[PDB]
Amino acid sequence: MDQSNRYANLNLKESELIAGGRHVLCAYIMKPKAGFGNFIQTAAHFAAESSTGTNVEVFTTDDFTRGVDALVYEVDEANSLMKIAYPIELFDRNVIDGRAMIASFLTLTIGNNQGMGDVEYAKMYDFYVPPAYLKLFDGPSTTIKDLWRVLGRPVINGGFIVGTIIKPKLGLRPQPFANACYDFWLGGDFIKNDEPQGNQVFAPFKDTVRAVADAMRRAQDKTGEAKLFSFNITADDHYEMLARGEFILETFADNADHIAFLVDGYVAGPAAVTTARRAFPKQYLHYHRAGHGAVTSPQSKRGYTAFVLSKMARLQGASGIHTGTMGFGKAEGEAADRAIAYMITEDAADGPYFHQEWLGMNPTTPIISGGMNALRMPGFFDNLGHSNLIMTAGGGAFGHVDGGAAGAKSLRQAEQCWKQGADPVEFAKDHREFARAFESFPQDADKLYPNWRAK
Amino acid sequence: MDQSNRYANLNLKESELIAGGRHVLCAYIMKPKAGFGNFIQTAAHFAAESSTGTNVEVFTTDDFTRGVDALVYEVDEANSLMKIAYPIELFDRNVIDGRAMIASFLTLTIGNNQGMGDVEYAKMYDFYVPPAYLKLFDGPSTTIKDLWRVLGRPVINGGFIVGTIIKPKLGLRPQPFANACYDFWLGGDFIKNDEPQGNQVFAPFKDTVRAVADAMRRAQDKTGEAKLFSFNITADDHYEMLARGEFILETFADNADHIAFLVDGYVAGPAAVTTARRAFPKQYLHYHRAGHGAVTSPQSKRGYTAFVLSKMARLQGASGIHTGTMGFGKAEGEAADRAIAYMITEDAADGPYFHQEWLGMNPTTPIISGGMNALRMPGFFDNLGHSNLIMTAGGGAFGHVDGGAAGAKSLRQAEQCWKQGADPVEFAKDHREFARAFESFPQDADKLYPNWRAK
Amino acid sequence: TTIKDLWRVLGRPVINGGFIVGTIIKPKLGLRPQPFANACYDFWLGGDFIKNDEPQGNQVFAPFKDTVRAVADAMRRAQDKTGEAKLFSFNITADDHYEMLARGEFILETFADNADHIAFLVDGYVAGPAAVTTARRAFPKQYLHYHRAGHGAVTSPQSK
Ligand SMILES: O=C(O)[C@@](O)(COP(=O)(O)O)[C@H](O)[C@H](O)COP(=O)(O)O
Ligand SMILES: O=C(O)[C@@](O)(COP(=O)(O)O)[C@H](O)[C@H](O)COP(=O)(O)O
Ligand SMILES: [Mg+2]
Ligand SMILES: [Mg+2]
Ligand SMILES: [Mg+2]
Repeated sequence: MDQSNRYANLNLKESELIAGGRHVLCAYIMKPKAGFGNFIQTAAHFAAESSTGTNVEVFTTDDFTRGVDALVYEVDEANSLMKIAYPIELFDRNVIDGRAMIASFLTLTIGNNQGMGDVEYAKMYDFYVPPAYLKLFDGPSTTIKDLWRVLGRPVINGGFIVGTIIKPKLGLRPQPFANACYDFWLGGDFIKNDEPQGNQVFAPFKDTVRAVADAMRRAQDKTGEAKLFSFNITADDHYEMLARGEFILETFADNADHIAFLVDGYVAGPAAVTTARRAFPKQYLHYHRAGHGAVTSPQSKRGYTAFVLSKMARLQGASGIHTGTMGFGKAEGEAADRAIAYMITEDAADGPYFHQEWLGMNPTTPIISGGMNALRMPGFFDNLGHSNLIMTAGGGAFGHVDGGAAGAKSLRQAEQCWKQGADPVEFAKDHREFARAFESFPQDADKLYPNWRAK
Repeated sequence: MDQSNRYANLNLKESELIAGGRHVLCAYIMKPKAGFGNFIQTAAHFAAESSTGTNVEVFTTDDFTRGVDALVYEVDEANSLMKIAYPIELFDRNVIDGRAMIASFLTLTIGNNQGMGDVEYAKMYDFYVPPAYLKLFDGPSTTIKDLWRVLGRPVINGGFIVGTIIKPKLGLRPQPFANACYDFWLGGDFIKNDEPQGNQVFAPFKDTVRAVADAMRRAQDKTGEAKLFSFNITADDHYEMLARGEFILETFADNADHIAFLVDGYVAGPAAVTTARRAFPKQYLHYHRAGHGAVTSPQSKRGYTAFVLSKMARLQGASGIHTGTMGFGKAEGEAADRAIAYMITEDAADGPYFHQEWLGMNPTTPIISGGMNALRMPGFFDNLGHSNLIMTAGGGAFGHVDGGAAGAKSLRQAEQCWKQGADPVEFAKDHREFARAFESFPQDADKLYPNWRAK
Repeated sequence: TTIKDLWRVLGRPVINGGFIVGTIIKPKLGLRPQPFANACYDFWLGGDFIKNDEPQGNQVFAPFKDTVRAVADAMRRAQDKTGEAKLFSFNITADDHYEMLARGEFILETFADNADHIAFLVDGYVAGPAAVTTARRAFPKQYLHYHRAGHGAVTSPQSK
């Protein structure tokens, strides 16, 4: 069935659709499967399955329904581009508070359209949210300002937060775990749970939370500096997430504002993210995206990009989200991913297809992680342009030859080097912990700074 | 770094790992990216990033950690096959009730390993859950038996539940919506909300719920038969899901056991599914999988298959899940997908790589939906072998030329034809609503039953 | 929840899993927390299931939380010693619905990875159907053990 006359209107102007403020706009890279309809026919069926229709005519359709159809307004077949306009009335709203839900956005814009038999593939690269819909999202309640304030840093451009992940990923019992925390905190600021750490039989949650709280008090007494921890509170059960969060805040007591809550938002879903955002709005919500690579990888021609994932996370209310190392670490990622960081931190920014005004919605911190170490950091910051962020180096800190404290100091020193505009090899001559990161990761040192041993 | 000596043990026997009952097993189709390590080296790093390690050595590792490492125990590079054994102690458990969480299973087995820079792709095709871990999952609390009991059908092999989806997908205001419900219920059993229908500004939730309750009462009075509705209660906010569910049960009153709750489990996540399973265990939980195609499509070489998604949904507690049309409808799917239906309904079944014993865990109904209609149903049932399920046909019912009631009756008659072993064209001579489905979908009739017009 | 869920925990077939060997901790009242837990451990070296005697709860000489913790320790030690799963049925009966919840929630959290080895005992005849329903609806994944103390006042054939 050809539904192009109903679901396609290529005479609509994007600038008028934006100015109108009545439509969500999505841009997709799509390819029709061979043997079905042409590009516009396939894009029109895609619009129908993403708004008001199905694959056949139904006699219950009225003119009111036709008015809320999603419309294909722009195509570019040689570049596989399809842009659709979604009337904002289509999106579901809470009965309890009239607010928006990202689950409805996902259901319509990247839901059943991902299982179409006549489409080879379709992936969302950008979306535009107008003011009338944007303002109905939670947005972040806590930001990096609240971490800077706890550290005694300026709340405007407070700078780089030196972090790590406790490694091994799993296996440390409660006291060995808190001993590694204490060691890192002698030189660093922030520690996060590795994403799966929680209530394993060999490291029960309550025993680890108590041991970590004791290690925070001892490290603050020893250094005279505030320390931060991001606990994993992810669970299927909403009530388990509440039980974990409430226990941590009570246990940390006068250090309760030093606590961030980590949620595995991609695998547990938006429902888990919203549970922590709404139950604990005064605690920094750390969005961990484990599993995202199944769709965001450039190897995938389906689902949505990491740029789209990150933009949605700001609307959901993440205080920070992992944006990757932009090609400087161990994971998939490119230098151009710096545009993701600007979209989640600025009040106005450009996406690959759509500019976005955030109307004062709070920023989401880019959390940098994945095979980072002291040696790889100057190149990373040169590409991004600032260090007003959190960087967590698990292997980079606990793989440092002189220990966790020296590991932490090598990361502190690497950002000082970049901030001072110094040559890393020349800088290392007067900074031992940074110099010893060359001997800890010699394969990286040989690649990045060829004659480092002679100097 | 080569981690194959630690994370690979190809001398482990799969039959001994199963007999031991101490490991979750996962089977993946993986391809290393060119220029990094070979197959076993890449599989070992993949196991490290999915359990206890990272991409470099860390000095916090102890022998206790090494004992809980995930291990590559079987490879077949010619078929791109990788099998990993996960010690069950790795998986997170609830502090409140000691039960398992699928978010932890997902985080470890298909989490960060999907963003590996040295892997071209990796997709999970099957998993094995031993008794010690299986018994910690919720499993389904309500089944098709409970629906059959409300319908006055036998609770053992009660038969085919004639279903539809209200179409248009969005656009009907509350009374037109309830009028389409009433019309369908004059000849059918079950109606579900189309996945995005909820609380749109043009069809407020409470007005729609009240209008549908009135239509249920009127259809039951007119026909003398029980009628069922599956309402979408999906939301980001846990408290919105509760508010929707509580309002529906109170409104339906003496018809409250005729209500199923629909959750968009793939986009809202396991957290939303668990909210409905634990808050409303006496209401049939309908798992809608909109968006799954981004990873489950055979065009994707990442994430996991629809077989894996369905198997996880039974552990999560879905009373039913959409299993697709197995190549007989409009979506991607194949005849071999009948094995998904057997895995979720039987007490013992074979997956593509692992045999699974369910230890009396309740079955999950296969919900059949996606471009189905009366004409396509006999072929669908011939491939599956039974009709003890719910089939929903939106376009197939509301696209019937004589209306929703005739649409419903054509679906009822199509399964009666299959059950009687009759020839569909000969059967249509004595069954008008079924015969009129040929005239409603003539392109389908021409392909499936060539000289139908002459007879 | 049914006997299937107890058979599954014991490693028995879920269909016709057979006899569950049980006892009641005696004295009916009087054992302090550690003597109570010592009798649990001793029985579990040869048996499967233990239930609270119907009035045992939070007596001043055997506070509930101390007894629950001592029994959880005895369950862990008996399971380690025998290599077999052990079951306990705790009395959570109370006039106050919120007391029943407080008892049940504390037990599941304390037993942790052994939380599916727990049954909840309710004195359904004296506390009434309201107490039975509190346990059934609040803890549907825990075996609900209905104790009928007092029933004999009407059920006895001596009663007409
Ligand atoms: O488990 C890990 O691998 C990490 O803790 C990094 O540890 P290492 O520092 O030792 O590499 C992070 O979870 C990943 O960076 C997540 O990837 P991403 O940030 O892209 O979402
Ligand atoms: O919106 C739709 O497209 C449907 O209502 C089918 O309606 P029609 O009968 O008119 O086609 C279902 O949601 C899809 O089948 C879900 O996909 P799946 O079952 O594969 O999960
Ligand atoms: Mg991690
Ligand atoms: Mg639908
Ligand atoms: Mg007694």
